[PDB]
Amino acid sequence: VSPPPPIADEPLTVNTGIYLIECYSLDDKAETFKVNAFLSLSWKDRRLAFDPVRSGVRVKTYEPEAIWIPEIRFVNVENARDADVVDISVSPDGTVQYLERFSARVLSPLDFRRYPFDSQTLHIYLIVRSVDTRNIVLAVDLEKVGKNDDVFLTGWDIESFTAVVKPANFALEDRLESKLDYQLRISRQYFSYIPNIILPMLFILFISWTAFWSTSYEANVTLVVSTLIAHIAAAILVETNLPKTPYMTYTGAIIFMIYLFYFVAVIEVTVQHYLKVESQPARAASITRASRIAFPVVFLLANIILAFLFF
Amino acid sequence: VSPPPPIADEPLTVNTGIYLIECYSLDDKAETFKVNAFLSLSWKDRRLAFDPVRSGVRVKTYEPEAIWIPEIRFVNVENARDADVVDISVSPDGTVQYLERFSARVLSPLDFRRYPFDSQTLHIYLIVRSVDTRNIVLAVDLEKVGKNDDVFLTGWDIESFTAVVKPANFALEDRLESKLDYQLRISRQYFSYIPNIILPMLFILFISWTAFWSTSYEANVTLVVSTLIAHIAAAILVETNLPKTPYMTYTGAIIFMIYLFYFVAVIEVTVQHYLKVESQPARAASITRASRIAFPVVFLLANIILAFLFF
Amino acid sequence: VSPPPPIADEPLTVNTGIYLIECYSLDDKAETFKVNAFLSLSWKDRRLAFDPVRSGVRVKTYEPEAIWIPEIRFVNVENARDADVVDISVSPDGTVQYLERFSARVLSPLDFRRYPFDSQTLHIYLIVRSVDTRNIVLAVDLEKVGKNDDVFLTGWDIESFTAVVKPANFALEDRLESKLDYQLRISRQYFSYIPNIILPMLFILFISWTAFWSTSYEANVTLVVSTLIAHIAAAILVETNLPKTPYMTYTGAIIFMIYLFYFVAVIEVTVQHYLKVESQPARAASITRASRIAFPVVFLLANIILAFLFF
Amino acid sequence: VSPPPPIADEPLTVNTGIYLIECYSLDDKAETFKVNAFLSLSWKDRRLAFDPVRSGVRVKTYEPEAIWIPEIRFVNVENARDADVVDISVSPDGTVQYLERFSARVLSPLDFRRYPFDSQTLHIYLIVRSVDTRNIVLAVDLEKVGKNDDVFLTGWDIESFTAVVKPANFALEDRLESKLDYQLRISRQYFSYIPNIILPMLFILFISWTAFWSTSYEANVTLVVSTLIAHIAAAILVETNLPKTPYMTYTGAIIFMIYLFYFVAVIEVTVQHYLKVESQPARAASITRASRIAFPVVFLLANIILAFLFF
Amino acid sequence: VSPPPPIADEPLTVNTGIYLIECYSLDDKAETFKVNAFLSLSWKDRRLAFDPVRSGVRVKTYEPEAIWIPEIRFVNVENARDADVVDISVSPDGTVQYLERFSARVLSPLDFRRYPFDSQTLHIYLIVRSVDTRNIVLAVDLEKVGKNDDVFLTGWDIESFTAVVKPANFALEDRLESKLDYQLRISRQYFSYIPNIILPMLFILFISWTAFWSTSYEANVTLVVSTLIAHIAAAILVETNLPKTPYMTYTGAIIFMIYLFYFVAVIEVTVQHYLKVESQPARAASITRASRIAFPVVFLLANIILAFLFF
Ligand SMILES: CC(C)c1cccc(C(C)C)c1O
Ligand SMILES: CC(C)c1cccc(C(C)C)c1O
Ligand SMILES: CC(C)c1cccc(C(C)C)c1O
Ligand SMILES: CC(C)c1cccc(C(C)C)c1O
Ligand SMILES: CC(C)c1cccc(C(C)C)c1O
Ligand SMILES: [Cl-]
Ligand SMILES: [Cl-]
Ligand SMILES: [Cl-]
Ligand SMILES: [Cl-]
Ligand SMILES: [Cl-]
Ligand code: NA
Ligand code: NA
Ligand code: NA
Ligand code: NA
Ligand code: NA
Ligand code: NA
Ligand code: NA
Repeated sequence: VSPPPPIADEPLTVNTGIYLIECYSLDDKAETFKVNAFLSLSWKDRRLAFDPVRSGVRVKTYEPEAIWIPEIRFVNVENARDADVVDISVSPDGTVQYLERFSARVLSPLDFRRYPFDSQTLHIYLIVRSVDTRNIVLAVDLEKVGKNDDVFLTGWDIESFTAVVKPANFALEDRLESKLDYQLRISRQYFSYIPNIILPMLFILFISWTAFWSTSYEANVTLVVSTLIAHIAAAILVETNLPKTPYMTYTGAIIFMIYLFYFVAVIEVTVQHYLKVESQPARAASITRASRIAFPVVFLLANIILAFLFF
Repeated sequence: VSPPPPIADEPLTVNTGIYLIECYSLDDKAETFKVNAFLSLSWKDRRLAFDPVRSGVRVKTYEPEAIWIPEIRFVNVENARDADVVDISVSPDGTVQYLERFSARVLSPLDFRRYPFDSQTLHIYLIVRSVDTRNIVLAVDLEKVGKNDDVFLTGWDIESFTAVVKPANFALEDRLESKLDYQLRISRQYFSYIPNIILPMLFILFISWTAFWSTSYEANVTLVVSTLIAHIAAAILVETNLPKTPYMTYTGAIIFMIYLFYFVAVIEVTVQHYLKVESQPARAASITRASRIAFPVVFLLANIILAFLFF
Repeated sequence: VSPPPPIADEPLTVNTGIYLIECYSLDDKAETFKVNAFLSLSWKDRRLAFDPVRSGVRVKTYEPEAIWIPEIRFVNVENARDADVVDISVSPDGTVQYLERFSARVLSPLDFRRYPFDSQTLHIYLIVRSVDTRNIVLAVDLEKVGKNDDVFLTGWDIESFTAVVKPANFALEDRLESKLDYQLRISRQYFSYIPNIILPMLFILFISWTAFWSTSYEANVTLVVSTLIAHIAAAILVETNLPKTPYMTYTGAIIFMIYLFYFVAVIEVTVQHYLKVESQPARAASITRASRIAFPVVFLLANIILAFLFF
Repeated sequence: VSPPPPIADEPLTVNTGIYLIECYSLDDKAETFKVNAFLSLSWKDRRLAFDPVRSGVRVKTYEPEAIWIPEIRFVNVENARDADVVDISVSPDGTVQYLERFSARVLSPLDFRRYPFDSQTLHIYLIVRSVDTRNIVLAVDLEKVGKNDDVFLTGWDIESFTAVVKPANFALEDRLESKLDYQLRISRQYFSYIPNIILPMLFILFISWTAFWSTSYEANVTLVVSTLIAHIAAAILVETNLPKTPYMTYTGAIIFMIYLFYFVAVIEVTVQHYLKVESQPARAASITRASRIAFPVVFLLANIILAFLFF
Repeated sequence: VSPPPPIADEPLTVNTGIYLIECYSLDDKAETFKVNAFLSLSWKDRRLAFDPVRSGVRVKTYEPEAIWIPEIRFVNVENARDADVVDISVSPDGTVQYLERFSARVLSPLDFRRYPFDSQTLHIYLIVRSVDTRNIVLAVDLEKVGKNDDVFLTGWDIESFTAVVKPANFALEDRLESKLDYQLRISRQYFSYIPNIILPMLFILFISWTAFWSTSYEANVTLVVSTLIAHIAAAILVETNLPKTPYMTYTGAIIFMIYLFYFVAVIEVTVQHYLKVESQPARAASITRASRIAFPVVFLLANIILAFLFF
């Protein structure tokens, strides 16, 4: 079966629509998500047109094998989608109405710059390659773009699922290729990050600053070193659930900054002890007393600067 | 093939049933479970009618390809079910009795609010989409809904497997959809959490409170810090076997609360030492003596408050 | 093709056999194992009978598609087996001899009560569903049940592979089902657990008891706490390679008991120090001296009691 | 269908091209990467030639089954490529223009010698085996070799995707094989390694060197031992994300060198204490004072030597 | 299609050959490896013989479906191989020359006794089952057994790939089976284990022995305990990348031995302190002085004994 011939020299408009049934497995490291949805396609094939009076039927149903069907592919998929044709309906004028249900692992990159307070725009790119006979062009039927209310992405809030109505038409290997951009806007559920990593990470840091109320070098060493080991554990746990970014992230910045605070506390603890042994604890006292205000004030201001730069 | 034609204007009732053979792999992080079960379907196709006098047989057998079979799909599956048609039997009136055995990764969300003392209601949604010729409607044959006695879901107790007999009939992309809700009620076996996670977590917390019977700042720092690190390990181990919830969980609350208890013990240990050095151990003694009763009493009451809020 | 018709009203006996080629991947958490084996089936279809003098041939070979073959399934498999028909041979009387080679992920539960000194009975359940024409019943041909000598299950000793000759015949969805139980008896190779997990766990416990020969509260705190953190690592390592059991296991008991020993040592270390500070080291000495005998004696007796209860 | 016959006994030149759609999953340990791309093939089959004036058509489209298609196979793939024929076009002369879209897990080794400041050359090898009728030879059509702008490999910069135009023709099992080398040049984005692994690893090393300003053996033991445990965690974290190389890597060197610095600091801390106890702290002072300059200077020079050897 | 009939009563000799293309993923815990290779088969079928004069052709090419092809299987594979027939050529005398390219997960056990200085012999077993018509026997065509030069097994050196020319002919389920043994000899690249696991493990042990030059019980406890924890981390990192063996391994022995050295050092540290407190440091001094020579000497001799027993 060949593509429907043009009346004049017009391209064949294939109207598309994606209706999300299930959205799942959003992998941050892999920058992938899984989607189970309906794909609807509609085009006019005049060869399939009929008289409802003569045929007695208002709609004719066909098996895929029986008629010409446009080769639609997804651009950003790991492997080609698992599809099951649900229905093919031909109206009397020849307007084919194709519907299939598919599942695909979509590969769409994420911007971790504001993590875990980030929002994302996931993309699903539909594509058709023109044939020799005639050029195929994609269109969006907004009445057939959606998601069911129950669609739930674990750990994310689904804001919108819309399509960019104007396709990106371009040459690829001397043939036209009509590309459509379906956008799924999601925003991260940061609630858990607060009681789970943020607050515990801050408490173990504040526990380290109790060394500013102690003269016991042995206890201070223990305090600042032990908490630094706890911070290493947090920093490992955080970074292992994120991909290696060529840009600095908000969480990355915070984690790095905290390492400097530990390093500078070790230096303070060291200086204080050196002076006490040198029989000059008056200098050590003034240094320690300053640190009690300095460390929190600088930490607080540095965070204000950081949050400001990132948001 | 086309769907069986209506005698009058009635929809085609497809009677369904699911009989669970093996229900396994319930993944808490993924909020998915695997199921291997029988799917039974029964509908009338008068076209298939026969005389057993002429045909010789009292029941006719068919290959799926040979007759019209309703396109039944699962709503909440990762990928389309792996099915194997077990049997297709047509009685003289044209009543079809279809049976297949399938396997599926069902994606049904869990409520972790009372974890590990939570119960769940897993869902398996059956759906049929109406055709142009006639409307298809799902029904439940309760004689064909069940589970074998041996069905075991590791670390869960299977309470019931029932179906919500009245289907959810609704429009979707200008066609009728008949949706059935199969409910598998399970409850978590929390036994292991007690000797494994709970009691060890409580002993290492009580071990830290022995610092209320010591004056050695160096030993107290060691005690409270070391046990804090043990609790960091605990919390990570617990937290990595749960998904990131936008709501606070019972275990999450307990774990968070325990972090405050360590932070407040570090403060007590710090205050006690400061006073000892300040040559006023009478204040330090009274503060420490209070802490011995305070810490357990407050911990016990806080837990009573927490358990109350969550159950 | 319909099933072979009965001479009288007898059921069709399908003789079965499983000959294990490879046994691998016994996952303890998942309570699954992978199997690669031959499945042999034999039944009499008189329609296929021939004269060996007239046909010249002793045996006729058929393609599966050509003749009626009973739909045999495995009950306890994750997904349906990957089979390849090796041979179909028909004798003059009409005795069909079918042979296929298959692979499957069997889901058979384990009893962790005596782990790592446990033995298991893995099950492979064969099942046939009766048809409307006639009832199919399974049988065991013991001459076709076995395993090759080289079958090796890593970290397990294969004792026997036998079949329970009497099938479990029962009604399921108003049709007869004939179920056969194939039992693979294995016993765990516990050797490695001794130099790997057991002895190191016991040494780090005995290391903590050296605090009974020390008066240094700071050194005892260090000793008992450090060894406790090592035990936490041991316990996590052990329990992450086991599923969550609703029953107490031998290893689980030992691990929990050891936790108590650390808690009670912390108490001893605390009491000894309190008394030393209270200027009464005579009581502290007698308490410590007792602990030196008490701790090992109690540990040894508690283990005798435990081993007795579990074996 | 047999291969096209030669006019004069020349080999059949199959012109090839690979246009990368998506690059993903570069696994360093596995030395594998995944690709989704277009594969274009073009050859002359005179049997397929037609008249364009008489036939009215300038191009004829065929189903793969209809014509002879050269068996093109990737050398370095885990399993054979998933492919979907996009189009087959025949020009009047009989020039076939085949296009398929495929996915493959390519196995191309990496050189970890300069990690994480390394660049790589990934390979995709195309191969054709000659037939008895005639020899098939591969060629590169540079106008059909490329990648889309959006191709992104997470944590890697894509430099170029080119082909080595001259095929490696050789005998294999008494038949000619024509092999083509497609090269994808990538370079690691090392940015993240600096705030994440490098700077933290250097700070915990510098923290250990504060023991050169302390006389407290107990505090020095704590300092050097604790920071050493931190380095063990770092080194384990780094080494588990790399394969076992028979050559020394840049990071491997750095990590190993750092272990010696900790061993030599333990020795210094030990010597200093021995002398202090031996009532000769003048020697201990001079040894410690030297170490303060020695340790950083030697560390800095050793790194200059190392970086020089590796780059 | 039936098997070729015998001229006399001779068995049908199927000549085989395996030429390795890519050898990857050798999993130590699983005792498996992946292989991608050519499988060549050749047998005489006189029914296929032809006159090269009357046919004009010197070789006839067939589709698998067209002719009889022996059912060749691999014994030790997880699931049946993924094959693609490359070519089927019939010479005038009727000699079929079949060639396919396949991929398989071969399950061949490893001997970890000398790990990481071990060598292995991986096996690939080819098998054919005899039919009632005639008994099929495998043979090795040494000209068709090999590997390409580029075959690389990450972290292993490929020594040889040979076949044991004499097949193991035996009865299995009342039919003969002809089994061939293909042996791939590999040896582990132990280089990395030295800077990575061995030297760091030895240095953290030597760091513990500095407690023989200290009188500070608190510092010795810290030293011997901290290092013991580092050895636990090592011992896990090692053992988790190895399967549970019923035999003692070289690395297992070394690791176990080192645990005794830590236990005995804790005992020494304990005894030394007890005596110091007992106001008899002359005994403590002589015990400590002995330990300084004893510990390394015994460690060195124990290793010589161990290496001797294992190599
Ligand atoms: C589960 C949660 C509270 C948690 C446990 C342990 C450690 C950390 C980091 C913050 C150090 C953490 O996120
Ligand atoms: C997760 C479970 C197996 C576990 C093991 C050992 C100790 C703990 C405490 C410290 C939380 C624990 O939670
Ligand atoms: C490899 C082996 C000796 C090992 C190392 C570290 C800890 C454990 C036990 C204590 C769980 C262990 O099994
Ligand atoms: C360097 C090494 C010790 C390390 C520990 C913990 C966390 C990180 C990053 C996230 C800072 C890290 O790379
Ligand atoms: C002691 C040994 C098992 C070990 C510990 C930490 C780091 C490494 C390498 C990466 C140096 C290592 O293999
Ligand atoms: Cl697609
Ligand atoms: Cl489906
Ligand atoms: Cl099955
Ligand atoms: Cl391929
Ligand atoms: Cl096979
Ligand atoms: Na079509
Ligand atoms: Na059908
Ligand atoms: Na300490
Ligand atoms: Na059949
Ligand atoms: Na073809
Ligand atoms: Na084809
Ligand atoms: Na064949």
